Amino acid sequence: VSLNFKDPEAVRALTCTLLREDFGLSIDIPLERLIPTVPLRLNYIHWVEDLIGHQDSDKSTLRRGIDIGTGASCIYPLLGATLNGWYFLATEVDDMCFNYAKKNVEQNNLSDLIKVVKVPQKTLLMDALKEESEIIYDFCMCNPPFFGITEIMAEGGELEFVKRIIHDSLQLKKRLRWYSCMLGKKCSLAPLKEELRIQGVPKVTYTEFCQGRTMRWALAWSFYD
Ligand SMILES: Nc1ncnc2c1ncn2[C@@H]1O[C@H](CSCC[C@H](N)C(=O)O)[C@@H](O)[C@H]1O
Repeated sequence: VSLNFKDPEAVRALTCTLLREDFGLSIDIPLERLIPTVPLRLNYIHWVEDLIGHQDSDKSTLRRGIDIGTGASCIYPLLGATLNGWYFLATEVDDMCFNYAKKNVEQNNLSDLIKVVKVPQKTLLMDALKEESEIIYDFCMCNPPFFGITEIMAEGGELEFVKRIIHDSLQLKKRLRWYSCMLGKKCSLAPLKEELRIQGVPKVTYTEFCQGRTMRWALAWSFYD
């Protein structure tokens, strides 16, 4: 395995070795798809913890969340379910990621806590949660996809993705307690904040995740007063 951390073979080896050593999670992921890095994925898991609230022992419940675009790694549910005993609905549109995510759930014996679903690509939350009338989800989380010489247009597409989540949230309302998404540039934040302000979303928060050279923002919102 390469010693140079610019090489994806080295990043993948480090991520997979970290997950085994610290958590006892063994994952298999293809170099064809985004290789998650663990420290940033953990920051977000902990931020979800802060958002959904600490429970006294007498009102402990199974926490339930939705990870939109779960990846080949199925990283956020594996971590959420392993650290915290959270249940996840985890969605994917990509066949290769779906196959891999399922395999990673099974191989870490977590099929009881994580349900991986392949949705259709024009769908987001509303189709996955349609005629759910029995429980309220505590959260959704999302690390969004980036959809000539200038696909930094790809990076800009994160805005339209989040707006779709905002769109679904406006109909689902209190069916989930906290909607959230990680953002790739701090200049995605101001327009999204203004979009929630003008739709009258009552509760909005945000935070920073820093891993050395790399900086991410996450935004979250709720229709609960
Ligand atoms: N409408 C949609 N519903 C569910 N997943 C989607 C989607 N649109 C794109 N995706 C998936 O979202 C993923 C974003 S990349 C994030 C992967 C993983 N959560 C991680 O943090 O490493 C991709 O695998 C892409 O296939």
